[PDB]
Amino acid sequence: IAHGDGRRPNKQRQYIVMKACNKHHIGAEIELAAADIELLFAEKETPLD
Amino acid sequence: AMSGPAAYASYVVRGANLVTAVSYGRAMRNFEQFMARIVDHPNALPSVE
Repeated sequence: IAHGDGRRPNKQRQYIVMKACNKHHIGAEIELAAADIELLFAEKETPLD
Repeated sequence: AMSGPAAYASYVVRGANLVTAVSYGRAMRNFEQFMARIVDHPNALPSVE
């Protein structure tokens, strides 16, 4: 605000603001059975397989 | 010299045994003959031929 008072005149002002980035790390764990893995690779032809 | 079959007989769990094999844990040889005698001819005495 431009004043006409007895103090020194108003000077323009800059403020240096330093914004950073916080990182957040998430892991979801999954178990798969070893007999469930083994018949994914296996060859199958009968309608029960 | 003799004359027999050339291949194995094939038994496979098809669409009606496969429901009772999964769900009940019991299957049966030739479901189609058991169903065609209990409900289709319930009074048919066991004859040989």
